[PDB]
Amino acid sequence: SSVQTAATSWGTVPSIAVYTANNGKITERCWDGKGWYTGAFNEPGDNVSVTSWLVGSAIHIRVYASTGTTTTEWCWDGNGWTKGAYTGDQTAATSWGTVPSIAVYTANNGKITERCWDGKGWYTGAFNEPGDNVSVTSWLVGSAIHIRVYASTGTTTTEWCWDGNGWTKGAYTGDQTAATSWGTVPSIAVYTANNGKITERCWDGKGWYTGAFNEPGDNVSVTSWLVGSAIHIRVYASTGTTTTEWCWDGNGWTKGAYT
Ligand SMILES: CCN(CC)c1ccc2c(c1)Oc1cc(N(CC)CC)ccc1C2c1ccccc1C(=O)OCCOCCn1cc(CO[C@@H]2O[C@@H](C)[C@@H](O)[C@@H](O)[C@@H]2O)nn1
Ligand SMILES: CCN(CC)c1ccc2c(c1)Oc1cc(N(CC)CC)ccc1C2c1ccccc1C(=O)OCCOCCn1cc(CO[C@@H]2O[C@@H](C)[C@@H](O)[C@@H](O)[C@@H]2O)nn1
Ligand SMILES: CCN(CC)c1ccc2c(c1)Oc1cc(N(CC)CC)ccc1C2c1ccccc1C(=O)OCCOCCn1cc(CO[C@@H]2O[C@@H](C)[C@@H](O)[C@@H](O)[C@@H]2O)nn1
Repeated sequence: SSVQTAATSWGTVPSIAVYTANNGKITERCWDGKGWYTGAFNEPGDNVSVTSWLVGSAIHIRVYASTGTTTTEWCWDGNGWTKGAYTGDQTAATSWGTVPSIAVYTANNGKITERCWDGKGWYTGAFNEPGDNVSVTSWLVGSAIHIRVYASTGTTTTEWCWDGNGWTKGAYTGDQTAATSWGTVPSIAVYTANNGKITERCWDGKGWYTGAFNEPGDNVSVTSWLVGSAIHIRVYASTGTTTTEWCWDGNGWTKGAYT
């Protein structure tokens, strides 16, 4: 019943792009510092995930649009939207490096599996674990990636950790999740939409706890960015066809201009 969203951000402006799947069509809204507007992206799909990276100041966007079991990758490289080489379900994606490496996690029929890009083609990764819902975040430590995948069946969410030596279960404690991370520590915020309500758990480096965020919504996507050492987070909560943007900028959650 709800609409499904995915969101990505970049820069110290920042620019934001929000992709919304509604009745089988994905559309896009965009922020460049002074107001929202309708973006150029428009392609069919029932669920959506997104990641993006910068090479210098040039943004590259990848939108993963799922229908049935088929996911179609869409590519922004500064020159229109074009179909990617990637080959119902629900996806989560993350990327790192200037290469880039991509990893796309697909919840299909209760199992989550992984497809990876490393510059020379798509291949099936080692991640294979139960779940009805997936979200993902990652960070670099210099040049080594660390990945956390949040896998949900029922109301139970299991964190999976990749840290250079195989997957292991993390200590984090079908609902729908979204995740973001920042720093080298790192900090993590995970948001969960369950029975019409979105709540938040957070990692310091030292134990999980419940965050302050609590708003209605059957579907959540998030994005975040750093200005110096201050984190700025945007959470997009959807009920029916309405999406509200809540904003963390260091002092409580303010209502955003998103429409
Ligand atoms: C920093 C500047 N950038 C980055 C934007 C750049 C650099 C080099 C090229 C660039 C662009 O573009 C091309 C384009 C072509 N064409 C255009 C008609 C023919 C295909 C030819 C050479 C260059 C080349 C190129 C020139 C000389 C020698 C080699 C290449 C090359 O690697 O080649 C790059 C393309 O082919 C080989 C490597 N590659 C890159 C990709 C990108 O794939 C997409 O992006 C990935 C991240 C995934 O999402 C994937 O699923 C998706 O399809 N696929 N294959
Ligand atoms: C006091 C300031 N802090 C801040 C956390 C701190 C810093 C370093 C350590 C600290 C604590 O504790 C230990 C403890 C040990 N022991 C004795 C108790 C061995 C059993 C040994 C070395 C240090 C180390 C340590 C010492 C020297 C060199 C490295 C480390 C280290 O790797 O530190 C790594 C950071 O550990 C902090 C606590 N932590 C981190 C995690 C990682 O958790 C995973 O990853 C997270 C991102 C989440 O996804 C989480 O859900 C998931 O399970 N689990 N516990
Ligand atoms: C948080 C406290 N408030 C109340 C609105 C506030 C906020 C911003 C300013 C404020 C005061 O004062 C100034 C003053 C100056 N001057 C003149 C004296 C020079 C020193 C210059 C800038 C600011 C700005 C300013 C800073 C950054 C971006 C825009 C503005 C602005 O002028 O716009 C006012 C904010 O609302 C108008 C529209 N808007 C909103 C945003 C940020 O909003 C959020 O953040 C975005 C990233 C998106 O997520 C968006 O959907 C979400 O609503 N940026 N523009």
